Amino acid sequence: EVQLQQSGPELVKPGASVKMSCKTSGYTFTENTMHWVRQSHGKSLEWIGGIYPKNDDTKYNQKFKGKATLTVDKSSSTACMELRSLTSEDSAVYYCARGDYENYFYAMD
Amino acid sequence: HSTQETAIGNFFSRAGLVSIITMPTMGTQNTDGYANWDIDLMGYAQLRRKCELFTYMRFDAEFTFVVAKPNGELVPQLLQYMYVPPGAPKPTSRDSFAWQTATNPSVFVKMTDPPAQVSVPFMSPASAYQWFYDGYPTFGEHLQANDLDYGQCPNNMMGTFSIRTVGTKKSPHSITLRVYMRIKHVRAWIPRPLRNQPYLFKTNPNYKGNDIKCTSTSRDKITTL
Amino acid sequence: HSTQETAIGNFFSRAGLVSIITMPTMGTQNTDGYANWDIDLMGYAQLRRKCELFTYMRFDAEFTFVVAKPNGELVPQLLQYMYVPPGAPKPTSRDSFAWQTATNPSVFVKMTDPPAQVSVPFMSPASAYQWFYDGYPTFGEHLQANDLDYGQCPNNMMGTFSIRTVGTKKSPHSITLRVYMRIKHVRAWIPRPLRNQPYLFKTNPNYKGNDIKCTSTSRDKITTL
Amino acid sequence: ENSNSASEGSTINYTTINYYKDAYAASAGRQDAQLTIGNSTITTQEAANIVIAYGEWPEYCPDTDATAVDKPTRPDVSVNRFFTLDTKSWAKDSKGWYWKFPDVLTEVGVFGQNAQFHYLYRSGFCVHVQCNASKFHQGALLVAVLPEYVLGTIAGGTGNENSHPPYATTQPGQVGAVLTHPYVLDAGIPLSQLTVCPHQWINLRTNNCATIIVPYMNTVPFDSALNHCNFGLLVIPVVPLDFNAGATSEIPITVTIAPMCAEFAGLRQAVKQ
Amino acid sequence: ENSNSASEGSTINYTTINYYKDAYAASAGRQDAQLTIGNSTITTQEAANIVIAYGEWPEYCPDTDATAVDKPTRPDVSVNRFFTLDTKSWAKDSKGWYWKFPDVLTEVGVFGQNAQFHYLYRSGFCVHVQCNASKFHQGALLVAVLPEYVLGTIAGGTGNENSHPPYATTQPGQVGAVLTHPYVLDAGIPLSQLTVCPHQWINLRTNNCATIIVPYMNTVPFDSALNHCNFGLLVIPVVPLDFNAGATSEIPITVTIAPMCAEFAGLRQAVKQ
Amino acid sequence: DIQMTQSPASLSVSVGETVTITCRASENIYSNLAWYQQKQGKSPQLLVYAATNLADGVPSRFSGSGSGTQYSLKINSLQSEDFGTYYCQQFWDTPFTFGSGTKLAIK
Amino acid sequence: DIQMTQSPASLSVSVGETVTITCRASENIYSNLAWYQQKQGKSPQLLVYAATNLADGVPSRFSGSGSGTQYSLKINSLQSEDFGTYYCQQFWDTPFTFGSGTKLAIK
Amino acid sequence: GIPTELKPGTNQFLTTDDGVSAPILPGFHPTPPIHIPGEVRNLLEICRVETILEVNNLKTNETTPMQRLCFPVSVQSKTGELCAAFRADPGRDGPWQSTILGQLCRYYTQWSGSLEVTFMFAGSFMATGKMLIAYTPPGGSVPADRITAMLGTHVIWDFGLQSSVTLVVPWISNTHYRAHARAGYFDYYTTGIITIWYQTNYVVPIGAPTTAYIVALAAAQDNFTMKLCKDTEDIEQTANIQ
Amino acid sequence: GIPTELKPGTNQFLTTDDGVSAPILPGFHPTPPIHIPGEVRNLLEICRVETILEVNNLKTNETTPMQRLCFPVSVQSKTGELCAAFRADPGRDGPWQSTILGQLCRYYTQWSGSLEVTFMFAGSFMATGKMLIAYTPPGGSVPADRITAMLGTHVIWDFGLQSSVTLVVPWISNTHYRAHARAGYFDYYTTGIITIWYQTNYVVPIGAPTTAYIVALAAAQDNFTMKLCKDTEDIEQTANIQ
Amino acid sequence: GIPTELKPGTNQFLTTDDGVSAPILPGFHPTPPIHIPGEVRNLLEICRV
Amino acid sequence: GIPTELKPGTNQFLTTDDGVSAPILPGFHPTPPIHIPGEVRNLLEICRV
Ligand SMILES: CCCCCCCCCCCCC/C=C/[C@H](O)[C@H](N)CO
Ligand SMILES: CCCCCCCCCCCCC/C=C/[C@H](O)[C@H](N)CO
Repeated sequence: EVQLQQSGPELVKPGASVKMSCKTSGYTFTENTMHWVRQSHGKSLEWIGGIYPKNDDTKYNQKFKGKATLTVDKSSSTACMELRSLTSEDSAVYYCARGDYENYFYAMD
Repeated sequence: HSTQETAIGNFFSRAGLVSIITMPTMGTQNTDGYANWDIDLMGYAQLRRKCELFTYMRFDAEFTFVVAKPNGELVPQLLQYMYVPPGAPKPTSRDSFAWQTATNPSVFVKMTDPPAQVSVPFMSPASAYQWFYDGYPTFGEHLQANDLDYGQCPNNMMGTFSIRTVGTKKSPHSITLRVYMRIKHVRAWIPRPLRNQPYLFKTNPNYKGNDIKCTSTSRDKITTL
Repeated sequence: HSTQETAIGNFFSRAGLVSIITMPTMGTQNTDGYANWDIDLMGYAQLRRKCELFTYMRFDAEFTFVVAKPNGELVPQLLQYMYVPPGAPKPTSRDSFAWQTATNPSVFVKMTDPPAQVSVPFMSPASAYQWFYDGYPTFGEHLQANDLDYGQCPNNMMGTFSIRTVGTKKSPHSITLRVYMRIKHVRAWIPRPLRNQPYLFKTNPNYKGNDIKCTSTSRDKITTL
Repeated sequence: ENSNSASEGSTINYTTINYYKDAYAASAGRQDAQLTIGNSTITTQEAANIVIAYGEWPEYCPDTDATAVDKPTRPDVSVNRFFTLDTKSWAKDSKGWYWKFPDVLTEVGVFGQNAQFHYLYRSGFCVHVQCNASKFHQGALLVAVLPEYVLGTIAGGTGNENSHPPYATTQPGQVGAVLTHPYVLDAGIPLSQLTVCPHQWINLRTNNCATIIVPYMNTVPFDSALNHCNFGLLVIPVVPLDFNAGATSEIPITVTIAPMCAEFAGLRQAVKQ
Repeated sequence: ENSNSASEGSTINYTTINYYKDAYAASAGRQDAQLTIGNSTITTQEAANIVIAYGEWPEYCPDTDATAVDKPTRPDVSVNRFFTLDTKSWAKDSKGWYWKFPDVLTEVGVFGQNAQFHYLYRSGFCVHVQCNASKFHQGALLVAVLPEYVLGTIAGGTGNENSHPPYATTQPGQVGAVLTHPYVLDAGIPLSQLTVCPHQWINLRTNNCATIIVPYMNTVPFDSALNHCNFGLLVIPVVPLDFNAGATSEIPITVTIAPMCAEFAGLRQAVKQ
Repeated sequence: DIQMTQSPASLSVSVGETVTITCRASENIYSNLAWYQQKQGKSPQLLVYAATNLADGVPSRFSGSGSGTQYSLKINSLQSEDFGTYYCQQFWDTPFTFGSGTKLAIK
Repeated sequence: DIQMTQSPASLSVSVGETVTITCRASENIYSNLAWYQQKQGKSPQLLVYAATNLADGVPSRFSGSGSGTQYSLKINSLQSEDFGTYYCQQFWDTPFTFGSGTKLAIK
Repeated sequence: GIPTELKPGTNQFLTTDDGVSAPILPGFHPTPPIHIPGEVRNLLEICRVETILEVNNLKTNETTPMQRLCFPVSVQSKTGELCAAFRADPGRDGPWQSTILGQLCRYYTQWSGSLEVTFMFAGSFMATGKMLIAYTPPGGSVPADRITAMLGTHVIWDFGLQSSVTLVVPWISNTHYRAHARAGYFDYYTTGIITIWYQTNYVVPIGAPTTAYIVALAAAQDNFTMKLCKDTEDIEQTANIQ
Repeated sequence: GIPTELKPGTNQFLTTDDGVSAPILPGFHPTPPIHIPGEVRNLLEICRVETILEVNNLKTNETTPMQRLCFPVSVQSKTGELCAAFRADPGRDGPWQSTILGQLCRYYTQWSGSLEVTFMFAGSFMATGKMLIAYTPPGGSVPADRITAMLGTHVIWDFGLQSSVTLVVPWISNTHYRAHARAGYFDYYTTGIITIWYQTNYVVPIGAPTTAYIVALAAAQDNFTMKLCKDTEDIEQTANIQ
Repeated sequence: GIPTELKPGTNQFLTTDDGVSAPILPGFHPTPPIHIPGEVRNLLEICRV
Repeated sequence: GIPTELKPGTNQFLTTDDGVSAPILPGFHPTPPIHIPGEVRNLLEICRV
């Protein structure tokens, strides 16, 4: 009933930038927050940051605050994050999952 | 028949609600236990329509801080409330260095503690406050992007409020704060007509063009009552 | 245009955070319900950079003791806070004899009790405090093992703080204490240039050699703004 | 005890209790001819009593209120004189007109070129509204002076859109501008109460002219001429002119204003806007 | 009520409320020629006005401020005279030099042997900086006097290592030492603000000499000469000397200092360090 | 920043036995727990949230419980499709932190 | 105004299985819950009120439980006459608000 | 220390009560004040200014609000026709809400004093006529004809001579003060009824317009007073100001 | 005992408030004070000392910070070339952060007074030339050429005669006090722009260096005042001091 | 501040006790009184009828 | 009654602070003192032996 489709795998040389995209449907896009999660090896997970897609509301992890940005287009539904100054250990699979109504808590379904 | 009630001292000596600061545990805006609030008197209608009667005003303020949970209950939680003058550091978290209050005034109050009062002097760099400022405080060409700068008096920005739950960890209780203002030692100049239209924004007197309301109440014929 | 604000009295009359004493139930450092704290003003940056403006200073202090749990909650727990002058017994436990306070000043305060204030005079054996002491207080040959003694003024060691939960048994609540200082009746001598580099240690002004920061903010060309 | 309170400048003393060293922390307390010629100019406007705004004549800046170290310039003759602005035309569908001061005179005369070369500004003004009609016409005008007249928008009419007035609306110039909502004065404030400010009624069966002497009203002794507009001038007909066919259909309105006691400071390079 | 407060020594009185018997528990309160010759020495340094540090001439210890019961020694002639220390050499890559007082004179003359035999110490100093260059050279020096000048380290450059300056760095002697980071003065404090302390500029197109009369500055009337160093002397070029090829490449700098009003107490056996 | 540690790291168990995995927080959240199941090369899926209530589409064999800091997850009875790594989350303070993971194999 | 959301929206289950439906409130009422059963073209009927106590004429197969905000309704064991939409109510503050509804079909 | 016992009223916050609080910034001094024209030390100076009263307020004028400030006067076939009638209570819903006195009498409950209502003739110079302007003490309805409106306090005012008239509503009351009258039970404070009658007629020559507009103006006298400060009915906040 | 009622503000701790506390050590007496040179009873005595202003601040000077205290002066092919320009607001990020006045204007928000900027020529004795030193009131940009920089308040200063010049920035303000100007909305407090122009040229004989360095120095006058004490932006503690 | 110790009888409300309370409406003035016949300053004047 | 606000330092017990407490036995009088040799009014008289 709720589908989230991301972009395809991307390869880039160190030092450049990259921008992903997360498109959803099945629910009102402005009423639910979205978060980003990175999975490094083997099972290790981290929390990038959330976004509230009304106008803008942003919360970054203190470690990733400078290495990641979060933008949201409210017309066409998408969630895009941009990374600056990539390096060797920044290569990981990235997740995007919806949050709770008017809340950053109540872990992503 | 004494005129003392009609004096501007007794008319502004009432206390009223300037702003409401909310600091919940779960939510969107402030989840971290700290809330920054920019100083504005225009948030609420009743106290605003008194101050807009006049143009220039010179007064000293007395604030009262009423802390409670949003349902009215009170719990023994410690709180800090500090005043950040313009150009000081604004705390990015509740553990930051800006709370060391080595200069900026701060207050240590509990919830069961009776409310806190402080006397604030007249700090404006001009001789009096002006809520109506006609002009552009900038220079150079004025485009439509910087048009928001109209009616913005740089002399009226007095700082930023700040409040936090005192501690390293997070408190389970959600607090809401209601700040009040009592205008005292007031002087006034150049009275203006009162506003009959509903308020829309804080910074500028915009009125809904389709909602224009006749001040007087209509009747059938002018020869009857 | 009065100069009263720029006086050294009103500049040091603000109150700020000297130290934070933590006394948890579970952990490493203090698990036993007593915490000894050596007296130092150098722990925190804001109050330190004011005192390092000058060289010699003569003042009386007023301390305020804010007790709360690390999450901000308050519980009805009784506490004792005593001052140990240099050379007195330091308590090794909370049941020891040093707490009989037959001489040393002590304070009996609760958590719900409003904070405790005490006036501390100028007890230094010299005429004024000196935060910058150039020399070796010892005698004889100075090797690299005793090199730590550089910049250590024996006149600036005023005692050791001590605090405990009052009782024979252990309390389930973890307490944290924030001590504040208000400098009053202050005199000053020999002003010095302020420190633009970040602080590193408490006892000596070490600066990170690779982190050297230009005081002014850089720009592109000196002929443009 | 030195007085740091906010009432210290007043000459009225109050009985107030204070438990501290700062007086602003105390309580509220119990309370206890003619032939007008600017330099070389003449008008005909009659007669006798004219309105002085707030009972104060325009004067220079007292030495107690001036913080500027530099010595201001006082071009008495070249600055202060009657300046006739552009004429309007009254119509049966007309609404009103508003001028901003000192916007209109920045492009005109020596007064305009000194306001460009100088940073600060202080002056008083003299406003003369001019309207002529025969004894067969009828109508009424309301000429008011509103210190710090803001221009509010309609917020798109739904009220949910944030809109600000453009630069051409807030800086009209000597050509003025027309009001689209005279009842709220485009400020959200009623026209019925407009007479609280200094006003004169122009009634076509009584007087053909109006004169308002406006002092300098600001929170600061000197102000910038380009950025900050002090007060507006509103000419709003309350009663529409009505004339039978065959009479003169075009009834003009002329605004002739003059500065009074203009002081300029902070000489610099020419700055237009 | 006897005054036990910390302000009792000042001559200024305040209005302060006190609810107790101890005055330190009260509130803050509202506030209300020449030819200089030491004994037998002469310099040429010109001219007229020279800098007295903090507007006080070196004098003896008043009887009110001295707690020592013993009678101090005052070797007027043998102690107080110009002492010429080792000369330096200015280079285009040079940074600065710092001397500690009274470190330099402990090994020199009668003043050095009395500081060894005696425990306490008090004196004033007179600093003379000497530099010579032709009219074709250019440059500027900054000669400052910093009371209680600490020497900070670089903490290894990572900042996580605790490092203290060695004995040779903090006790240079008459040979001085060079600064590796003039911008922070190796104290973590800026050079731009160094002029807050007593200073004189040596500019090669104006004056070839500098003189600073330094009084005795300490929290105690008498101090130990071996352990405690009072103030430092910083000569840091702000503007590098630049000269075209063919001129004199070696420009020396000479420091000639003299004690003033030296009192010694606590006679004992000889102690080197 | 609150950290969480799970035990054990790798739990090998056959089909039909009860499995109890734990999650411990440095501070007492009381309100917040989320257990995840990530198969091999697949996206995570939520199982039990708020330390007790099971989410939608989750079978009734999973019962979580706990209070204060220490929490637990009990699986009875284990089936053949339940193998995979498990995680635990806090909602309480930013940043939201995850456990180290627990691999569940077949004995 | 307090709002409530139920999950899931449509739950398809055969006869003889346990069904757990949930109701969540934005604010903590503690005292007030009402579950309804509305058949097709019929008027609603009260099942369990006060989040625990079952009403009159309701069979014993329905056991409601909950506390604070999050609430639940458990049906064991499902019969053939129990299909229909379910609702949840608050008594706490005006206006009284209802859930979005949960359709229960046969698998 | 000093023995003391607390009394009821401890730990209460009364908004109107005048206390003494602690200063936030010791050693502070304000910006030195200057002379700003038009200082208002009391609100009664504002209530004495003359602002436009709206006698014509109808349900057909809401689309064009500017028609609300003036009421017409025309030549009549019958003599003695009633032109305008309205109540004299300033703090009551009606014509008096457009007056600065009316908006400042909303902040105060009780009011006592003599008011003044000024009229202004905007017609032509060749227009001549006289109209009767009357005030009826409470207890009656609108007078049916002019012969019943003469028995009050009336003034005769001529167009061709004076272009303005000042009617002074006397203070007639059974109480020293008066509260704001409204429908139902509080109407016992009703002030009266102010009517305007054609006495002779409105006479116009050839070429001048046959219609005319009169603007109403209202203010207060020297003895007008107010008391018992109060919230106001007019301003309404239904939503947060953004 | 004595009847008493508590008022709001009870049991609050205001850091800035001046109270009276209890003595810890009765019968105590301080160490008797002595005379220490250089006593500072007010901070404005410190703001009046003359400290090095950094006019040359670039992104290429961060590796060698000593190059930041002086800016070069050389012989020019074209006459009237601009040398240095910077803003005059002391409490603003820029050249003024190296001044003891700048670091003490961070602790205070509002400031009013006339400043002074002194220049010192470190070149040779045979170097001759004159340069124009100007101050432009707010509202303009950096003057494009010298013909627009003469219209301000300027001083003409000669190298071969005087080795130092004192430029007094007058106080020109629309307010009695002034806050600290910055980007965006608060820039309405902008003080001005201080420029230095070659008037004639820098003339050097045979054998003397063709380059020269000028050191900038800044201080405050007698009437300089400050108020509204405040936290400072410069000092940053991101971690515990060990 | 001023040292003070509370005594029993704190925080009690005695209905008959004569205290001092806070005014609700500052700057207020009553309606000026007039002469009404038959004023009773003491109840014993009534008991004598 | 008299308006009063409490300040920090309320309800604290400082051992060294000199207060005023309530008498346990009203109307009491001590045993009249006599002359005992060797009275010590200050401890420095002891340090000099
Ligand atoms: C520790 C307590 C915080 C003290 C804060 C004091 C600053 C506020 C004093 C009163 C502010 C003036 C009244 C407000 C008027 C309008 O909102 C301003 N013109 C805003 O533009
Ligand atoms: C019962 C309360 C405890 C009272 C403790 C009083 C002793 C502390 C008084 C103030 C200490 C002087 C300020 C500190 C300066 C620096 O830290 C010292 N130079 C340390 O070397």
